[PDB]
Amino acid sequence: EETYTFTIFENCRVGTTVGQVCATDKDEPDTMHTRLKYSIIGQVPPSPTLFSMHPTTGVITTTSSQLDRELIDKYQLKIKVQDMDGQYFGLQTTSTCIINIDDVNDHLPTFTRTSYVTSVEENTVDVEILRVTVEDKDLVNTANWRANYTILKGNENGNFKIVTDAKTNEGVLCVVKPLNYEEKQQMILQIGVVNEAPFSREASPRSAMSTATVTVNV
Amino acid sequence: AWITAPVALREGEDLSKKNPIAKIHSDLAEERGLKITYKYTGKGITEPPFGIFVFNKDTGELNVTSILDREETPFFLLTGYALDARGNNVEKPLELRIKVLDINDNEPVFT
Repeated sequence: EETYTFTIFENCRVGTTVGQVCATDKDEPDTMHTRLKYSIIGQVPPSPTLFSMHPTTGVITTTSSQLDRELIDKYQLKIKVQDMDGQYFGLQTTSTCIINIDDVNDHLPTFTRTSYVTSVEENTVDVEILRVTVEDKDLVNTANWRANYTILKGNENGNFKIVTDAKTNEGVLCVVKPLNYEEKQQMILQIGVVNEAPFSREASPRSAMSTATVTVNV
Repeated sequence: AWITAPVALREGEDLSKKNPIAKIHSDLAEERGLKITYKYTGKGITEPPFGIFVFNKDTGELNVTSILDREETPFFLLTGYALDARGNNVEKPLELRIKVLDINDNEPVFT
């Protein structure tokens, strides 16, 4: 190819494979002047070195300690292939490799506040009672930055729903089935937020999930 | 070279309780103002048998992946190394040697 293009995850282990580059010669084979030798000849950013390439098969693997989507998203390298085993009078040819970085769900939805107090009238539906919000440092609009909420406590007979207002990821709490002041005057609640995306390293079950305390007055 | 002491591993048991069974360490910050990266090679890691030992490039800690037998794999020879944060020579290398420790699990056989 004129230009090779690959895509790797962020914050995966060093030594991960990028992709392979492939070239050929039309001289007589098993000679020296067909013996191929491949290389990186430059990076953006210029230093330090983040990738390495296999000299006799053209396979690129990662050599930095980290490649992190939430700071850098792309790396364009200049690459070359030489015959003669890379002896000084072999013939050589320059080309380009683009590496992309792909966002994993490494970051959490993060509160600026975790306790909240509200009131509502009895008998009422289609009224909202509490909004909550989050940052997530994953990339906008992706499944990794999108939000989902849950009512964890205090909704015994089904008065409450939580839904997401997408444009800011704001979790909107509403009464779906009415209260009755002639049964209860106060209740205490818990909610929670997590991504639409899965999480790793045993985070799925609760530790990806963040919670807020709620009180509702009738 | 020198007859430096081995790290030991006993037959047929799950050897991942000792991991990391060795480590390299060095630092560069106060004499040179740099940070570090570490490497191994040798039998188990770049000569056969393959995939026996593994180490993180940031840390220098070495693990063993396999259940072993001195009746199959009597001794292992590695060398650690360390380089600076651009790839430079900084510190002398050394060897590291591993043995299999042997218990009576087998009966004598003719030649």
